[PDB]
Amino acid sequence: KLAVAVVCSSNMNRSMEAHNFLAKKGFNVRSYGTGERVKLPGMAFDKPNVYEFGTKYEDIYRDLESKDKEFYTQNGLLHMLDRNRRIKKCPERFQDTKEQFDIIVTVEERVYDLVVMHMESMESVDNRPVHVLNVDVVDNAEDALMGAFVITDMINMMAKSTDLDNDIDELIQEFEERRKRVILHSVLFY
Repeated sequence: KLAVAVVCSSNMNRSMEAHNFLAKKGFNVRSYGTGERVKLPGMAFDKPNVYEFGTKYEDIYRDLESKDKEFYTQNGLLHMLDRNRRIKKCPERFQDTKEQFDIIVTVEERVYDLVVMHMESMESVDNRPVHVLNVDVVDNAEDALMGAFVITDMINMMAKSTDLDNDIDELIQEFEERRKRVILHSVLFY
């Protein structure tokens, strides 16, 4: 098996829908965010709700339940937290993880940039390569669901390689033609 990481900004929506999805196909998947903190929407001309990474989903859920039950089920934030609660304890910041993967998948250019940066800014004498891949996906629950499909179809095609390091470039092309998408690709070193 190959260790797959999915990264977005808040580790709340896009990455978790891909986390949930990869896992349910029996994949070795973890998920993070790249933000400073976990920012959640609240009435579009307001200051958003903010929580330090490491905060239980369940508590955030509660913090939102008390604040306005009706408003936050309305925008499906209560359900989305309900769903995350069941996967892992809390949201995790990517630049604080010590785990290692074969493929880190990012869901938008900004996050793709942050991850690549922070990994260049590190270094160590494993010299074991990790492939960072970008697959754009729009930050809404419907578009995230569909993003998990695409993402899980990409991984499913790479978990067939027994020499991923030399096959990947070609499998990204094959895949970009088939899905009519652009997949950015860096190779960083652990």
